[PDB]
Amino acid sequence: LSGFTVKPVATVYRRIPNLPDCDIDNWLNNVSVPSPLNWERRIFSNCNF
Amino acid sequence: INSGTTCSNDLLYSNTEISTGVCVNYDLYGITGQGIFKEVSAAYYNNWQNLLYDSNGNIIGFKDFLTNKTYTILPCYSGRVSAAFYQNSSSPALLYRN
Amino acid sequence: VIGDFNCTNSFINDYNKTIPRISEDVVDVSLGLGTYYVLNRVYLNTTLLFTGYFPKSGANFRDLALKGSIYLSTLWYKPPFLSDFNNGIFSKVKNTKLYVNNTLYSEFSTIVIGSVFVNTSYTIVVQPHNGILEITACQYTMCEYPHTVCKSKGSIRNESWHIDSSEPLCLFKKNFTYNVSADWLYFHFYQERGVFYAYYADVGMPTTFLFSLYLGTILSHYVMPLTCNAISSNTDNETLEY
Ligand SMILES: *[C@@H]1O[C@H](CO)[C@@H](O)[C@H](O)[C@H]1NC(C)=O
Ligand SMILES: *[C@@H]1O[C@H](CO)[C@@H](O)[C@H](O)[C@H]1NC(C)=O
Ligand SMILES: *[C@@H]1O[C@H](CO)[C@@H](O)[C@H](O)[C@H]1NC(C)=O
Repeated sequence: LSGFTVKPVATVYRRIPNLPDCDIDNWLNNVSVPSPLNWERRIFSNCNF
Repeated sequence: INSGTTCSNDLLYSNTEISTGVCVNYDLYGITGQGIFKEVSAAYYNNWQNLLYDSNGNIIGFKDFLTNKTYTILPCYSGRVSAAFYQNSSSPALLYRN
Repeated sequence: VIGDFNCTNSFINDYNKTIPRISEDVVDVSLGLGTYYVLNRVYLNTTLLFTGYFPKSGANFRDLALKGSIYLSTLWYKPPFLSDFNNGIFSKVKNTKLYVNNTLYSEFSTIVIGSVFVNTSYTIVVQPHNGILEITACQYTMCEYPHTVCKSKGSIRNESWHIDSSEPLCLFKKNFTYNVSADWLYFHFYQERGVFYAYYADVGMPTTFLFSLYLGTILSHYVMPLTCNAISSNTDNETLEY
């Protein structure tokens, strides 16, 4: 008779990232807090967060 | 928005859990397939090596980069039953081989 | 002529006495030199027939040295020095060991791979940093006369080959380490179906896998001079072999 099979679910996904981490928490938790008059700006580009 | 390369890794990292015993699908480093997984102790994997192949070209083992654990992939069951039926019987006799 | 931006115009001339040399050794793939491992596959006790991009057994090598001190020549940025990247290249680099105050420094030439070398397109740049390579596939703005200054003993030039006020869009950026006390290095660079593959090796062995980039375009060209006022065959005998 016809061969009986099953339908698998809950697949797995693996892939190596090509870009490093943005590391935003490291700069947000800095020991130096600038005054409201300074309001230092930091730009991030080409990273994964 | 919807451009550049600065993306997020939240959707593709929902579960990141590997089962051992059940039949499931897998997309590992671009290789797509389906089968069952089993735990084994392997020490022949190098720093840049993540998959294991054979002479025929199929995948037989791999190693997870998030936990440093090796796994072996085995094909899942796909068989066929034999039905022995008489002339005017009500239900045939079933035989599952092996 | 590679780029479209004027970096500097200090000393530019036309030195017409630079001819590449040809080595005397041949390719020997009997022991394993010249071949490379698969991307991320492992084989145990398997005699495998692999169809790929490999160098021909019994061929000859050619050097692409562009050693300069003060004056930069326009012919160095013109063919045959700027060859065509048709299918792939296998390069062998000599590791120069400089000794300053009883320590070792390693500096060798670099190579930039591109198609039109315009900021509107992508380009792959590798660069050694005291034993650390940095592979970046970005939209760098190349100059007409790129160069590199040796940060080991001292020079008189200013290394400037990319001009960007902000960080451009990059598709890949990664740093790698190797053995600083190595003697020779091997590299493979090829492409197929719009996918670029690169392989590196620091010791004598089959080459290992670095990365695989999906670009979608076709690369047709691929070495900037190394401005250094330290290495010279009068006091410190060191030569650049690529
Ligand atoms: C796996 O091994 C690598 C290299 O030995 C290490 O950097 C990484 O932290 C390890 N990961 C885990 C989860 O142990
Ligand atoms: C690679 O090293 C250079 C300096 O050698 C550094 O500026 C750069 O951020 C590094 N890249 C990564 C991804 O660590
Ligand atoms: C570098 O090479 C030297 C000589 O081959 C060797 O003694 C040393 O252990 C190597 N170091 C590394 C990190 O591979």
